[PDB]
Amino acid sequence: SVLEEARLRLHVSAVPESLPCREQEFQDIYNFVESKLLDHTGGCMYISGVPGTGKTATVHEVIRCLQQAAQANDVPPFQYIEVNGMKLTEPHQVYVQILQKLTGQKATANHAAELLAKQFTTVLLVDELDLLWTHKQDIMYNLFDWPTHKEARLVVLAIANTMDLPERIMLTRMCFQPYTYSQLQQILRSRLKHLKAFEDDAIQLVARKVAALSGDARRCLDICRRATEICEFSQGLVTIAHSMEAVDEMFSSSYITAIKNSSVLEQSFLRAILAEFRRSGLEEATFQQIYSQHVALCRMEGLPYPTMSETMAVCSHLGSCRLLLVEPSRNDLLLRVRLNVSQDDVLYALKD
Amino acid sequence: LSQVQRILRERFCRQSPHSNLFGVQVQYKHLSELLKRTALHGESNSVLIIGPRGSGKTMLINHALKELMEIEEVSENVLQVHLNGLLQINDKIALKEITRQLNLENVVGDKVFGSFAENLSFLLEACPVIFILDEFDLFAHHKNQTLLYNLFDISQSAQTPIAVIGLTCRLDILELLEKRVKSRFSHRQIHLMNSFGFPQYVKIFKEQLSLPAEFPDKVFAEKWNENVQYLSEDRSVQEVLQKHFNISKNLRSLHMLLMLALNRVTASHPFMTAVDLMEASQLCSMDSKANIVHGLSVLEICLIIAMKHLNDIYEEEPFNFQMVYNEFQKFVQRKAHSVYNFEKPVVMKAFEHLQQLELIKPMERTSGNSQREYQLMKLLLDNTQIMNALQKYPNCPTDVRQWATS
Amino acid sequence: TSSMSKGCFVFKPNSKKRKISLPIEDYFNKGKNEPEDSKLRFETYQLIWQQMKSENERLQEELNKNLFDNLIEFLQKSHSGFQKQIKLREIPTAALVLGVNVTDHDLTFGSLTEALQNNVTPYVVSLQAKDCPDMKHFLQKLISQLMDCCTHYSMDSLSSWYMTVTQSPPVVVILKDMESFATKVLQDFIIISSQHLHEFPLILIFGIATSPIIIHRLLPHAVSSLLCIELFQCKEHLTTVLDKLLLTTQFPFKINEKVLQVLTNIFLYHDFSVQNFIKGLQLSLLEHFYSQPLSVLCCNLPEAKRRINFLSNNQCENIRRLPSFRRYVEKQASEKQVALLTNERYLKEETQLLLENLHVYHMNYFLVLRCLHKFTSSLPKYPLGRQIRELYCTCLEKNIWDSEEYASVLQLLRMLAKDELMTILEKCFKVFKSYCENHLGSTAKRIEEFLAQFFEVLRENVVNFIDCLVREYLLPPETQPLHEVVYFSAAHALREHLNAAPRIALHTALNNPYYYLKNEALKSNIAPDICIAYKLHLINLVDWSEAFATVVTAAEMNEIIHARFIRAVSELELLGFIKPTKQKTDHVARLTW
Amino acid sequence: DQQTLRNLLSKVSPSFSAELKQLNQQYEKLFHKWMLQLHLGFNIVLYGLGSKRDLLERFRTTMLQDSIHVVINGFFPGISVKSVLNSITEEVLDHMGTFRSILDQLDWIVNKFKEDSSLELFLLIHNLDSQMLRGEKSQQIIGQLSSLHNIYLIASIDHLNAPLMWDHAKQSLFNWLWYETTTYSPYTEETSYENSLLVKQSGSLPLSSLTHVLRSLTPNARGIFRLLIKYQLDNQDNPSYIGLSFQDFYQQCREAFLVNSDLTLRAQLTEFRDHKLIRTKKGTDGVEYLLIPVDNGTLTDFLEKEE
Amino acid sequence: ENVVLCRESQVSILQSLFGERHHFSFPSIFIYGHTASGKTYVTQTLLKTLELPHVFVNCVECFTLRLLLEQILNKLNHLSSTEITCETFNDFVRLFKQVTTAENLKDQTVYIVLDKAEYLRDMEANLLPGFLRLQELADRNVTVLFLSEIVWEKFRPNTGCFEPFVLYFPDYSIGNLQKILSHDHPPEYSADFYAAYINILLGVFYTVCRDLKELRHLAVLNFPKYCEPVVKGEASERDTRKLWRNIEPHLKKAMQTVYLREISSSQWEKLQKDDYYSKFILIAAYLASYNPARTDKRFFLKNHLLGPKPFPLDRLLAILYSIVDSRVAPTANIFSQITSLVTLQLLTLVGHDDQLDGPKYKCTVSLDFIRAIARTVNFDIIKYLYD
Ligand SMILES: [Mg+2]
Ligand SMILES: [Mg+2]
Ligand SMILES: [Mg+2]
Repeated sequence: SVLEEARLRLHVSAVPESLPCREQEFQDIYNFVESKLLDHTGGCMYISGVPGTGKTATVHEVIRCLQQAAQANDVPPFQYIEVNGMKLTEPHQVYVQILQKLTGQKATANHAAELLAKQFTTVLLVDELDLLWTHKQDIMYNLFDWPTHKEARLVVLAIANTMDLPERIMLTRMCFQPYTYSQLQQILRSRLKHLKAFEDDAIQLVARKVAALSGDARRCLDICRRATEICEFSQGLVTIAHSMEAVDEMFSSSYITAIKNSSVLEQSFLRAILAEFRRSGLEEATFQQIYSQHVALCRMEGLPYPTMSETMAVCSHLGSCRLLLVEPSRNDLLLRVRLNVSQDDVLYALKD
Repeated sequence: LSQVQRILRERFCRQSPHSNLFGVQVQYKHLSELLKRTALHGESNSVLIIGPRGSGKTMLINHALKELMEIEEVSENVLQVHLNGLLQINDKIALKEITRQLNLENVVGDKVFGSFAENLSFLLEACPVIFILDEFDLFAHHKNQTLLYNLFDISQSAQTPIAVIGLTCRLDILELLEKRVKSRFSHRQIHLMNSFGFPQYVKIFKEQLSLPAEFPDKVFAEKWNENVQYLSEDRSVQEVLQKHFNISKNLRSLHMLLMLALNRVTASHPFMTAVDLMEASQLCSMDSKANIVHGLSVLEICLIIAMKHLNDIYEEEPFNFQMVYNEFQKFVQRKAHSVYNFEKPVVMKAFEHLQQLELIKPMERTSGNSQREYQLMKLLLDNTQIMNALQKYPNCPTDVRQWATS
Repeated sequence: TSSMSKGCFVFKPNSKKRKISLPIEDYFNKGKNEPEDSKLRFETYQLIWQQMKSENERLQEELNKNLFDNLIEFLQKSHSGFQKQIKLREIPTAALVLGVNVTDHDLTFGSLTEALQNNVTPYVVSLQAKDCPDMKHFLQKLISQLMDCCTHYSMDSLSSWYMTVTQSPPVVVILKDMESFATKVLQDFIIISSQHLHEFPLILIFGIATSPIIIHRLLPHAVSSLLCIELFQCKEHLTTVLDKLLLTTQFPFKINEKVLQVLTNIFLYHDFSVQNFIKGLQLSLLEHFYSQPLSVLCCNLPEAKRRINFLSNNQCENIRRLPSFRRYVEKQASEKQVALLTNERYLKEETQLLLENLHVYHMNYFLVLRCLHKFTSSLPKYPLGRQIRELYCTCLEKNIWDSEEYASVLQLLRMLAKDELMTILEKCFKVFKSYCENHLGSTAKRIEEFLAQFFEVLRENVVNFIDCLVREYLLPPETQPLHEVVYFSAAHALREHLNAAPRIALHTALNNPYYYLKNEALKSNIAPDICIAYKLHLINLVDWSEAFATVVTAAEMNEIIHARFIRAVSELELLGFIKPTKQKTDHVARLTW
Repeated sequence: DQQTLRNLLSKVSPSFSAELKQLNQQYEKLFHKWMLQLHLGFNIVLYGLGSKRDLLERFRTTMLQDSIHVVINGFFPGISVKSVLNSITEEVLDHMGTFRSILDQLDWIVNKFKEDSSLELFLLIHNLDSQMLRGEKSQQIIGQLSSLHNIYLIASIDHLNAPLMWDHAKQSLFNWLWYETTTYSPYTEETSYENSLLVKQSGSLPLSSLTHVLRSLTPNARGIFRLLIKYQLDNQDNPSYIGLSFQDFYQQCREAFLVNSDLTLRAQLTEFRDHKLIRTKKGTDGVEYLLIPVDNGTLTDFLEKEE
Repeated sequence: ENVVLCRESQVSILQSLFGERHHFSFPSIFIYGHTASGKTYVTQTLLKTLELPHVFVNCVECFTLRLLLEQILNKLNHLSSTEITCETFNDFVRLFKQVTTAENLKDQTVYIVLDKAEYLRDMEANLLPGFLRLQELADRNVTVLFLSEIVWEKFRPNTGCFEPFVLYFPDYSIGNLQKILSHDHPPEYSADFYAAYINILLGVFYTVCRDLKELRHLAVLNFPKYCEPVVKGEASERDTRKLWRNIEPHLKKAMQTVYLREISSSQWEKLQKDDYYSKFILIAAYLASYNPARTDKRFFLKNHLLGPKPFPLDRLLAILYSIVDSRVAPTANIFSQITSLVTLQLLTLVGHDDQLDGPKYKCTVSLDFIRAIARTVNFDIIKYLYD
């Protein structure tokens, strides 16, 4: 049909061969690698940024176009090694993984460290540097200082989420920036070239909202494909109402509607909490005072007189679903109770 | 009869697939066509089903997988793996279960992989696969949440179609995730609040204990459905139904209430009665603490009245054994002249009996650092429970009540 | 050597290969009086202290085995309940309270292990609180010792071992340090073992160092109701060791009243310790053999009398100068003074007759005292004393009839029933039978017809019989001549060696330096710098600095009177008098006396 | 005044010189009597007003020449019982090695003296009431040393109320015999004059003054200073990367339930700086050090003995 | 052999909920009760009576998870008929699905009874939710029983669980206790005589004790005392007044001695078959600790609530010289004797600031212990503590 191809292009696994809006970073990283692969010298680079920036696809484009150059006899041929930091069980296994990738030998962690030491053309990539932290803090310090040698002839590209880690460790620094309005609009238009499946104002509203909150492309493609599903329900063209339903489906906090659908005694429990705060003025309170106000509230409403075990079941039911913040229940009648949500959200939920 | 007990005990306790779904039409509709996109096509999606305890999450997922499983082509080439948050508490327990339940344990054998992701990638390459994660919130309390990343990454990036469905009681589930696993997680939320009122709940009560139409003896089923039709409009049933609806809107409490009602039907009493449901509701709503206070001795009650007067005069300040004993001595020496003039270590043993049952707690628990006396304790009862349980005591003397009022 | 910036400088005799050391007798002797006398007396000292040490070790061994016997019999009674289906039986425990000290508890429990291993069980084990923090370690070590006496081990795994080897004896667990165990481990071990006791019998030995209330504090009533407790346990040890050391005629040396009055007043006042009573006697027997050269005679009579025959003239002169002998010779007849002092051969031969007169006074004294103990303990009021050590002090101090104490003792003993006297004389006859070689064999006969008589006239005789016995035989030992060769009375020297007092001594030197600096320094100002700072104190530092200056100059530019004041404050602070405070520059008076 | 100025000012002379002179030979007479009692299983500790250092020094010249004897300076600020047992094991005994615990060292020494009586050791202690040897564990080790027959001991006490350390069980170990030696020799060697009224202070703080200034303190402040000690100790293994950081210190202290606000930590650092405990090197281009200059082995000894 | 008395409604409810073998029952029933109301007895006799294949496992025995799971697995394996080892809850459930498919166990309700279940909530966090949902996880018609002393509201973890039907066993009344005790009767006398003894024993011990086990143990020990008037001949079976007059003082004395377990039962049955300065230091420390410092000069020279108050040693020696009417020298031994009492735990040093110049001691001893020592040396503590 029409929207089936829209879902095929909008799915995130269909990465384009050329990503729009990050051409200067591709050129910068390409010239950085080209200046050191040609002369057989080594260095190091640190990249970071929020997870919605597009670092993996861009570095894959850089690596790919270097194999395209290397097959054309432009640059000296190089072996590619890759490790991802998140995907390993214990942090020492990066050494033995590079050892398996480079030569046929397999060993333990410290023996891999020693053979890496005695051995040190290749281009290493280390994504997700954050989990190689130890209290000994040896691993990343190795990962920077091995290429700074004559025998190394290798380059290391490090990727993370916070630019304030290389200092604590005690290097060229690049920064992937959060996305704006126009770049997100251009990439949504670039994935939708030869298809008349959307009117442009839906793209406008979704791009403006995701640039308002976070600025990630994964949110963009998820909201737009969910709106494509919403268009599949209402049977075309995806109007503004479908995207407006999608965004307050997947971005709104459902705490107030969780309050509103509950039973009478749970809302009376929250009334007892707010009435006790208005009598006191603090932000935490014992179960005894909430129970004391709740007996008076149940007397005034006309509900039958509640026992401590029944209201305790009520309080445990709220505490399981994190609408309150409560201690483990092994002590009783002296649970200090505090809200997780603001007071005005609760007062808006109970007025209707 | 035997068969009505068999079918209704299959309905309530071992919660069984029954075709009726209540007020979840939009949610079941969306989840069902989404599973058909993942089933017939190569689309890969991720949803957490979010709702409180006992609101029908396992029912929804089992009904949807069964109704999907009826279709032949998805029946041939879909393998299911069910994981619960209570069994697998480590990334290794989880890995072992996923390699076992796909029946590639002979395929793996002695092979050693570099990484967790290499293991899962070698596993899945030997066809759509559906993953179901009961109790998703305890996978957010591991060391690194490596399982959650290695599920969402292969869902979102890998060509192998993966469906990941989550079940969770914590409403703040997008606040315990790390930022990166949040970034690859599509925020598709399906909310099963108990979105129904009291007449709908009366219809639930009517429908849930009505025999099916595949029962062999038809006339007994007709008379039984007419009987529960009659009990649906009875006001005595609706008063306890209104009370237990006021406590909660969960249907598992209704299942327990109906099971405690069904327990009292025999061949001697062939049809249910309103007083049966009244007895079941009285059995469910007993209060524990006053019941424990009912089973105490007279000296125990005198200690608790003395400790109540300590918490009324010395207002939220802790206490030890000796102040309690001097208050009790003040009761015996003037009011109960010569009555209950017990010695010191018997009152000590009665105090230790109270501690044993955990009605009195230490504010600071330091075992052996100080002796038994001069150690600060707090009362774990309300005054109104003490008055209520004292009014229901089997043989309570006049003077202990006269002290209890004054 | 000793002043450099480290705290361990050790001299070794290197570069001189002469490792021959100094003799111990060369360190003991120091004078030119008699050397060979001083090297035979200390072989005598060594032999007597070997006899003392052997006598003490045996005394204690008897008392120890006596206690273990009471434990063995109890262990056979409670297993009879297992011999006769758990019927909710309890676990027997025995509370074996030892002494205050912990160092000898290794030897006490070592003797208990071999006592139980022969009599009750072939399986007995001991457990330690150091190596049992939790139940998993506690149950790990317990199966390791039972298996040697013959993997997540359990109490169920314990009982399967019991049917492996028995296919009847109990197993005994010795908790030697019950106070040191954790509270959680002891509560859990009782409950797990009580449910499986009918196929695994249990008997527990607890080591209670403190008062036995410590069972209740660690173990609550909910857990201690599953156990049946029995208690198993100074003054009785003291009167035992006095009678088999001092009162025996077996051993030659004695001690005086004031040596004894020191050694009893340290025991029953401060600490009920029999071991420092031995510490007193090893000093008291020491200073006798060193100070007096004629201590070589203090032996058994065959060895003593041969030593008189071979003596130096100086040592014979020392016998001539014995103050007991000077009063012997003055009352002696007019021909006999010139016989002894001029002739060393007459002087020697007089001694063996005097030494044997002295030695038979050792045998006639105590058998009267043991007999007099039997009348006095049978008396109800206990006037002179209730124990053998209280009669011995009050008789040796002065003649007891010379005091008015014995007059009331005779008055009470005169009026008694016949069966009481028949009870006493049965005891009094077997005391005579207990000790042979009697030189009061005549009085051994006389009480036997007094026994054979069994009314007002006849019971007056036997009361007068013991009354005439105490006049004839019991006398203070100073009356007999040549007593000092076997006696030692250095009272205040013995007092100064043990219970000395520093807080008198530091207070003494500061207030009155005229005691120890006899150069007319004080009669009721001319004082050293340490003392001046003390008396003026009995307080800000600058007023104390000024008033120190007017005193030291009244006895006399000056800057040293503040420099003297700096040392007099600083040494007074190393001592526990002054501690700096924040109200003034300083304000402290913690001596307060 | 200065401490070095007071050591240089040594021109004073004793007034009663001849009167105090006769109080050396009088107590020199009792040397052989002391030798006779000690050799047979006793111990002697001397109680008096002035310093007994010169009397025991005269005792070691006149009597203890042809013997294997060791002298302990308890008045030395760096003294410990582990030091004296290691000294005996390495110098008196010919063993060369390291031992797991000092209780096993006490057991090894006792076991060695059971098998052989040919060794005799004269154990000389100039002061036993000094701050470092006051603990009941230390004198428990000493009492288990003292009870044997091949070990002979001499000691002194100075404090007004000295025997609050040894009890009935401990004086069963120590076979005390007591003697009056109340000379008026001044405590020239034993008064180190540190932390006195004299304002002059020399070098880093020794162990005793460090414990004395840190025990009269808030326990949260003690925890803060122990955090500083362990952090400087884990940095001082190598001369590079030494240096704490105020912001890192605030992060580490606020990670615990120790401090609420940064101004309270500023008050803490000024409270340490008034006693010259912290050395503030903040503002340095490399790192804002904020380290402590106390000797690191003394710091390990303080942290291991703080409770 | 086994009879249960005054448990008729609860037994009927249990057998109604258990139903037939092929029926499906609850996943969890939780039972709370008092310290002895036949929580173990009723369910264990009732699972022996109907022949339901069941495993009875104590939790206090199983202080680790591995012991608990291997114990339940081996007991159910013996019910089927080498050794079964599982380390995790996952392998427990997998091998439980492996083992229960035997021919006897296919279509009946398997029971796992866990008594003393209050030691599970300290074990791990994931174990109690693991057993509360066992029917849904394993799918093999399995019912789980919980026996405890603590109410269910103290058992809930933070994240909520499958709620059981909570079940209550009532306390025994005086009539029910009388009827239980008068069943296992002594054959050599009449039952009415033994019932009169149970009646007078409940007339003595009901006010303090409602517990079954202690009351039966007291009846067992004090029965040989009761039957001596009829053996000797002064009384007979019908003279109830003489028996009560003879026996009341014995049981009134037995509460202070036997019930507190000061004197053990063996010595009680054997008795019925057989018919210096440390004293003053411990006065000085207790007068220092329990007395304010501002009143020190009035009592010596011329509360018991809230615990002790620490005192200095300078005050301690100042007290000690004022009571003892003699010249007492501050020797080696008297300072050596104070530090013996701290080794006996009668006194305690507080603060640990310094050793010799730390005066801070604390007096951990009761009032009555001092009053016995003071009577020995004939001294009045009452005049000196307070007015
Ligand atoms: Mg990435
Ligand atoms: Mg579920
Ligand atoms: Mg039980």
